[PDB]
Amino acid sequence: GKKKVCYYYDGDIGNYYYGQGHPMKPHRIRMTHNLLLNYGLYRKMEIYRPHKATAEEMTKYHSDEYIKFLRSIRPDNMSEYSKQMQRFNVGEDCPVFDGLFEFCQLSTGGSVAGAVKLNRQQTDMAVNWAGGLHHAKKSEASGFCYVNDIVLAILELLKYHQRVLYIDIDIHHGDGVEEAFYTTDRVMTVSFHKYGEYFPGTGDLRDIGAGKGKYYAVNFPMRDGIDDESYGQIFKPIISKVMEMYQPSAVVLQCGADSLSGDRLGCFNLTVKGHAKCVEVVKTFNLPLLMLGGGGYTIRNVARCWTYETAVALDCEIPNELPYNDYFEYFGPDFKLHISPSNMTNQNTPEYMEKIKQRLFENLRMLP
Ligand SMILES: CCN1CCC2(CC1)C[C@@H]2C(=O)N[C@@H](CCCCCC(O)(O)CC)c1ncc(-c2cc3ccccc3nc2OC)[nH]1
Ligand SMILES: [Ca+2]
Ligand SMILES: [Ca+2]
Ligand SMILES: [Zn+2]
Repeated sequence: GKKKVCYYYDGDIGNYYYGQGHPMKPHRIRMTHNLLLNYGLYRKMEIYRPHKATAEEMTKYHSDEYIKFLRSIRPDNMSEYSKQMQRFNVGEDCPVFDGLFEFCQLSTGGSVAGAVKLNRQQTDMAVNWAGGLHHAKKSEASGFCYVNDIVLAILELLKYHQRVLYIDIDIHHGDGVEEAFYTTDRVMTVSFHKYGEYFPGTGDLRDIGAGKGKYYAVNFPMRDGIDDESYGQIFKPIISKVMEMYQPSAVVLQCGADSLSGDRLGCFNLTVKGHAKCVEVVKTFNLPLLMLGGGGYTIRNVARCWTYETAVALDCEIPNELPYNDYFEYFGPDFKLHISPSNMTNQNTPEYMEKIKQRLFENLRMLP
């Protein structure tokens, strides 16, 4: 039936700025919030302001030296940290910006707070659109990500859950999360992503885990132009098989919106309905679920996507006509919620999709 949804948001999140020209725009989190408020979706959710996660909470995964660096570095003292910036991959993709550490604290605080709420059985779903920063590593920033809020939230869920399933629908491979749990069977990581001449370069079909983690990492490599029809016919069968074999007791779903048609950095062709069908499929299993953000670089479409996915979490139907809102002009020329796919060629032939699905099913047969 209908579930209790807790949503985490800090009104300051939209003010963090990665710098002129940088595609990562935290303002998209504020556009999402404002749109979902104007649709009246606040009447049905418990809205919480995340605490600022401490350096200590972050060191449950990250190294002490890396977190000390993130808490110390600022644009005014950068010149004194040239050595550490190289060591921790702070540069063009992961710049130093005013309030960087506070941004990490809010992104992380929402994911960890959501995981605690799920552990206490005080909610069915917890949503943190400011989270999902899946590339961050133990001692290195990567791909616009500094602190891996996902890994920290999963470690929190592991306090009460024997098996946690992580699903990632961002266009980029979820490498930081896969690496963190690569040698354990207590987390199964499943990533659907563009593979081939594309960041971060990992996530081959043949990367299946190591040691006790062998068969607990699943990668579905895709080519440009995947559409709703194609994605939908592999997502539900793969997730249904993973559910059957792995029997997780909690799920974390990274909802990166850069897999939508028209994304500034992505090359896929999903609509908001096609992307949200993944949330519908996962929600159907009736397991404690943490829904997180991630990529998404055409910000009007990110706000549409995450607003519609919050309505899906709530089992609330919302009209296609957008309500007036603080960013109404960003949604022209149509002012509608749903988007149309482009005419781009889908390079993922139906035979390729079936063949990769079959190779993943062979690996899933290897689970106990
Ligand atoms: C130009 C910097 N250069 C660095 C070296 C490089 C090439 C790009 C090898 C690495 C790379 O390909 N990085 C990826 C990370 C992608 C991370 C996705 C994150 C998520 O999964 O969605 C989770 C949240 C990359 N692609 C696009 C950019 C990019 C960075 C910029 C920074 C400042 C200004 C403009 C910029 N414009 C950009 O695009 C137009 N970066
Ligand atoms: Ca992915
Ligand atoms: Ca694993
Ligand atoms: Zn991405």
